[PDB]
Amino acid sequence: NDQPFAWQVASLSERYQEQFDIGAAVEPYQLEGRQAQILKHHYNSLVAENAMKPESLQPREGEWNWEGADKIVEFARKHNMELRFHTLVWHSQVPEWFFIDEDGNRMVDETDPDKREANKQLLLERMENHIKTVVERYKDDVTSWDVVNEVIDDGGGLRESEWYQITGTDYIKVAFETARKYGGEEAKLYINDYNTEVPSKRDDLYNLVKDLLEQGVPIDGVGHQSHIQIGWPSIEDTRASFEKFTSLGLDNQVTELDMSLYGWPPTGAYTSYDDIPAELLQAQADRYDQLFELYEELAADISSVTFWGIADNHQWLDGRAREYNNGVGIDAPFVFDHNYRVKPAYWRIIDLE
Ligand SMILES: [Ca+2]
Repeated sequence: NDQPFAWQVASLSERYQEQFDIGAAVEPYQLEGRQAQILKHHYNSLVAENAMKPESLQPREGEWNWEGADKIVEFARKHNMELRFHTLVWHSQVPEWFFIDEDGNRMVDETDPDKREANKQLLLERMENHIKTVVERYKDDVTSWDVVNEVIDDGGGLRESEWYQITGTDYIKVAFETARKYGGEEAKLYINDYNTEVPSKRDDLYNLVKDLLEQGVPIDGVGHQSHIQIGWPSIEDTRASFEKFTSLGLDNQVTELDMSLYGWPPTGAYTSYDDIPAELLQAQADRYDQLFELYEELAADISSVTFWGIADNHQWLDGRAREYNNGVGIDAPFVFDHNYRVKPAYWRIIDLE
């Protein structure tokens, strides 16, 4: 017999009901058919893969695009699901209008110090109003806010995005302050990043959050994107990362979990699914077994575990595979395959501890 479909097997969220919520990143067109069936049965938390990015919501000043985001919000509400917000501030694909001064010129080019100070206040003003408008619309349904995303540099220190070039660290402080102001004391505010398991980047995130917390900035938790691989990162470095942020009184959430079949870069990717050798899917299952064993071990310190997709037929790792294999290649990062059939990894995370 073939592996059963995802809608034919025991629920993931139910299995982790006493541990932490189980979430999925979705697009609005996934809220129908088999994917909607899978979400209802297996997940109790949602995040928008793309519909609530800054570029999606306010592509130009005062021009709001709520409809895709509102769908996702309604779906969460009417199925009693938690809802993460991705994301309030992010260097990736930020609408260019944010960093254009009053005359139409680029703030990053400005050389006069007094004018650079004016541009900083203008940008912080635009950021505050973006946050205030979105938080005021969605605070009733959002249960975790990714306030800023990917502000640490892989090379060490802070990422020198336009946000940092123009405002220093002030965009981060003002972002959390504004989300707290309009979200209320009950809003849960997160800083999200990837490779939080790499000790040097972990330590830079820790020292940023520690300094900001000492200055009264309201940060409730750390989001660990957890874009991981079969062989990397180690269970030990993941454990050490969660422990370090818990020691500051912060919550931990796994926010964008997916496990590539390949290393970094994903060279040698398979071209079709049926070419993936069984041994490799089983290596993925063994890795997921260990990872979710660690999550349950640390469950008191993790509120939510979200996968960056539902099933292997829609995910961003395919594009990365093609990038490094001359425009051909697929990946298979989830516990439900491209046909929605359970994978070995599903069986290794549904079973009892
Ligand atoms: Ca297991």
